Formats: sequence, structure tokens, C-alpha cells
Amino acid sequence: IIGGEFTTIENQPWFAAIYRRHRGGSVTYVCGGSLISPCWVISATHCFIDYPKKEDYIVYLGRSRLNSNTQGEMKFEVENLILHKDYSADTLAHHNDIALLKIRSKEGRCAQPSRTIQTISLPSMYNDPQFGTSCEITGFGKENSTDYLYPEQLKMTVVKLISHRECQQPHYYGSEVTTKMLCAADPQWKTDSCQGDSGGPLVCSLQGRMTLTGIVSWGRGCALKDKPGVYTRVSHFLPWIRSHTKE
Ligand SMILES: N=C(N)c1ccc(CNC(=O)[C@H](CO)NC(=O)[C@@H](CO)NS(=O)(=O)Cc2ccccc2)cc1
Repeated sequence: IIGGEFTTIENQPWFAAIYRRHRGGSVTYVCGGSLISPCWVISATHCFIDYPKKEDYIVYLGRSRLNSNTQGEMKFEVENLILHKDYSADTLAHHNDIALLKIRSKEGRCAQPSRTIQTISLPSMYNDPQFGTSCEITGFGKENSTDYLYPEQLKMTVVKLISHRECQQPHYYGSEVTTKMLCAADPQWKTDSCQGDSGGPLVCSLQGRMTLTGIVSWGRGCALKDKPGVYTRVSHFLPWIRSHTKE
């Protein structure tokens, strides 16, 4: 997250931190995610596409820090890793960048709600906030494009939804952005999501309710003028979500 402010898991109870174990013994952060139900976390496919081995991932809920423990946090293994079959990456755009991870503790249980662990509601069929609406993003992503390390404390910021019409302009992203995507940015181009924030949630208050409107996916640079962050439009994948989370 470029700019923005540091926060705690208490204020983002649905945020999931996903790590990958290495042959040696080191565990590195991979991507963010969101708990949409006790046993399911939603994230982005590009995060796991090169290493689709479910056994090498660890999911943390109720965690505020990157490399240290938080009281109340819960550790989970990945029972099932579901990547989208039509995922593909072009020059800039990442298509169908969404994924599902069925989690389970070592005892075989799913998440237990608490003050630091809660689910986030999914949107309704083709029911997104109006463009211009302010939404929040959260992540352990880079604070600056030139950094090679991630912040130790979780961060959050607020950006505004941009219409497809504006985002499809020549100086923006042209035809690379489709209707299955959502653009969002800071009108001043000072705050934005960045590398390491992938998979995280773009949350918007929709009719009084906190809704998982987008998933951090891609963008040209970070906090660059006329280069909004692009998010997977969750409201367009409800069918895919429901069909895979059944049985
Ligand atoms: N809002 C943003 N600006 C933004 C930028 C990046 C991401 C994470 N996703 C990726 O990096 C994804 C894949 O991991 N790739 C991209 O996006 C590509 C195009 O396919 N563009 S980029 O090379 O310009 C990203 C970048 C590199 C170095 C420094 C800053 C940014 C998420 C949000």
C-alpha cells in the first residue's frame, strides 16, 4: 500500500495472510485474501499459478504483522486450491484473476469467528457501487515502488471507483481493461495498492453493508498518474464462486 495508514487486523477482520513454505524451512509472504465464509478464503490466481501445490501454503487469519505473531491469530493449511481455468496474462491485463482456498486447521476445523476474525459479505449479481464511490484496500504490500521489502505492519487506504469509460481512455489502459474488471484510484494519485497487495480485498460500503467488491490484481507501476489499480470484479464471478464452494 502506497501512502495510507497503518492499521490492525481488528479493523480488517476478514483479511487473510497467505504464505508459502520453502524446501529449506523459510516461509515467505505471497498474497492477501479475504474470508468469505468459515472454510473459504478468496484470493487471486496469479498468486499461485506458478506453484499450484496446496501443501506448500499457510493461511493466517487474525494476523496484524508480517513476520511476528498476534494473539488470537489462527493458522490454517490449504485443503483445496482452486484456480480459475481461464486465467491468462497479457501485456498488462490479468484475466479471471481469482482463486479460492478451502482452509482447515490441524484439527480439521475451519475458522472460528472472533473480534479479529470475521467474514466479509459477497456482492449481489451485477450490483456494484456507483463510480466515484470510496472504498478501502488492505495489504502487506510495498510502500514504495523502489522497496524490495514489505512493511511489517498491515496497512490500509481509501481509493475511489473509476468508470469503465474513463479507465478505457487512451492515456489510461485503453481496451486492455474489460467489464470483468474495476479500476480504482486516488484522485490525487498519491495512494494506491502495489506489489504484495495482490489477492487482497477492495471493500466498499454498499447500501450500509461492507461488501467485497474487488480483488487486488494488477496495474502499471504504483500510484502513477492516469494508471489506476485494476481489480477483479467479484460481482461477475458469483456463479463460479458458488459452483466451486459447494462440494
Ligand atoms: N494499483 C496498482 N498500481 C497495482 C500495481 C501492481 C499490483 C500487483 N500485481 C502485479 O504486480 C501483477 C503481477 O504480479 N503484474 C502487473 O500488474 C503488471 C502488468 O501485468 N504491471 S507492473 O509491472 O507495472 C507491476 C509493478 C512492477 C514493479 C513496480 C510496481 C508495479 C497491484 C496493484
